[PDB]
Amino acid sequence: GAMGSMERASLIQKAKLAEQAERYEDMAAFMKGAVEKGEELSCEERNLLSVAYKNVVGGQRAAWRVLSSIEQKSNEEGSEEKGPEVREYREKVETELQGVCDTVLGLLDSHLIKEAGDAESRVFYLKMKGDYYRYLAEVATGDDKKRIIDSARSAYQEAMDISKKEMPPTNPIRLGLALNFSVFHYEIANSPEEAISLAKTTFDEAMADLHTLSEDSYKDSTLIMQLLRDNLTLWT
Amino acid sequence: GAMGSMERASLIQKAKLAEQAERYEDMAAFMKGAVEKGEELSCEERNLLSVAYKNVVGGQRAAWRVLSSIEQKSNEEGSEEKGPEVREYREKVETELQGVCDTVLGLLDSHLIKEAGDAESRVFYLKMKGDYYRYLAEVATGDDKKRIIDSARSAYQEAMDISKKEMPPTNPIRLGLALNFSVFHYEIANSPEEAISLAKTTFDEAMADLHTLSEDSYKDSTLIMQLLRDNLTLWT
Amino acid sequence: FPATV
Amino acid sequence: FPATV
Ligand SMILES: *CC(=O)NCC1CCN(C(=O)C2(Nc3ccc(Cl)cc3)CC2)CC1
Ligand SMILES: *CC(=O)NCC1CCN(C(=O)C2(Nc3ccc(Cl)cc3)CC2)CC1
Ligand SMILES: [Mg+2]
Ligand SMILES: [Mg+2]
Ligand SMILES: [Mg+2]
Ligand SMILES: [Mg+2]
Ligand SMILES: [Mg+2]
Ligand SMILES: [Mg+2]
Repeated sequence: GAMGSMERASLIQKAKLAEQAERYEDMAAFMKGAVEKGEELSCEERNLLSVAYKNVVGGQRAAWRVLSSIEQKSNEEGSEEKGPEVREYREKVETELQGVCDTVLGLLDSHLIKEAGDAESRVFYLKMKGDYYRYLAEVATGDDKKRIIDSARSAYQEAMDISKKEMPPTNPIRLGLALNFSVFHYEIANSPEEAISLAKTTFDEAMADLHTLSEDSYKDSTLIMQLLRDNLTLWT
Repeated sequence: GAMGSMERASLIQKAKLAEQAERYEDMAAFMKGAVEKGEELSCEERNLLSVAYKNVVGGQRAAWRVLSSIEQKSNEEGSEEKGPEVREYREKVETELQGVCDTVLGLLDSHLIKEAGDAESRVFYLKMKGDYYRYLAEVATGDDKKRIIDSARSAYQEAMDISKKEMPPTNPIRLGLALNFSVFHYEIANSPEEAISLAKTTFDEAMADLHTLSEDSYKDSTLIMQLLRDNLTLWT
Repeated sequence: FPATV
Repeated sequence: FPATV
């Protein structure tokens, strides 16, 4: 709680400045402080939280993939032994990544999810929970890999169940959840057919509801629908 | 000395991995550890050190400029008072930047410069000293601004004097020093004529010596000559 | 790598 | 902003 002495509003203000400066580690720390004030987050604030950590972990995942590739190549036949350094440094990055994931999951568990009653907030947080378990699953190789995968699945499934009951098929949160759960199926759960079915059905049901929307809502929904299409194109 | 327990060679290996992963903070920490082993650095190692810190401080400078611009706008007539947060966050970034500069200057002073006897090493380190005082000067607004500027000038001037005596006019280190000292003149010392003269003379003397070079040396030298031309174009 | 948001 | 190396 290094941010314990800073006003909630000041933390939010600084998170926005940090975003403008592309200082995503700072942005995440500010938003962690804001969450730890204990008040619920507004929509704008939830998006600041998600953007900050997505950017931090996104960078860690990209670095982890570079290092894992180098490590895999070192373990091929005819590769000269270079010692423990590649594994050590991949492990260092991995540990830092896991730490960030644990931090986010911690904020969600203490106490964002339990206080979130509106569908838009609850689905958003449960999607985040699925996402950060998914990132843990990407690097998991041990006894708990199955349980980590199941934790992601469970969180996404709860979010899906609420979204289908409470939100229109074009709702950007419902769409983004479906996009990410579809990727979970393809990349984590070894279920490409489920991934493809989910993406297709989500796209088609959104298409059918676009007629209800304003120009601005149409823009928001079609943006994510295009991501669904992009993934379908990659996979088929 | 968190890196005190790691082998020099392992730190160098990891700095290279960190570069590949675009983990420049890690790269800099590894290289700091390597310097602190107390042995002189090879050419390749000097370049790893410089690349790491250039990238770290480069990011801090870009963030500082974003925040300083927002702060300047807040102090214009008709700007609504938003409280101390912009200044505080600019100050935070500034302090971190100054810390990095102080770290680099510290490595140079203890004891890279004093052990560097060959022109290529000595000029390279003195150029770095000029560069990190220049970064300090960019953010300086107080009693010591003049002395900081003079520290940059002195370091660059020593490097220039050695480079002119000991290196051919096409030597990439001599060229890069001249490029950066020219920018110092333009941006820090309020001496655009000196900046332009230096860039022009450096370019023209390099042009006249290209005939002596191999294809690969020609590529290296012409790359930096083009940067001199680019700056001349910006300034004229 | 596939798109996520 | 001008070029430096
Ligand atoms: C509070 C709230 O409504 N947040 C969701 C908005 C919806 C629009 N939007 C986007 O399209 C992008 N980001 C996300 C993030 C999460 C989810 Cl579940 C969907 C979309 C920018 C793509 C911003 C956030
Ligand atoms: C040990 C050594 O010779 N280092 C210098 C090399 C020269 C070629 N080079 C470049 O052109 C770039 N970087 C720099 C860095 C510092 C200076 Cl003074 C000049 C050029 C990549 C542009 C790599 C370093
Ligand atoms: Mg308060
Ligand atoms: Mg591990
Ligand atoms: Mg289903
Ligand atoms: Mg040793
Ligand atoms: Mg200050
Ligand atoms: Mg002169």
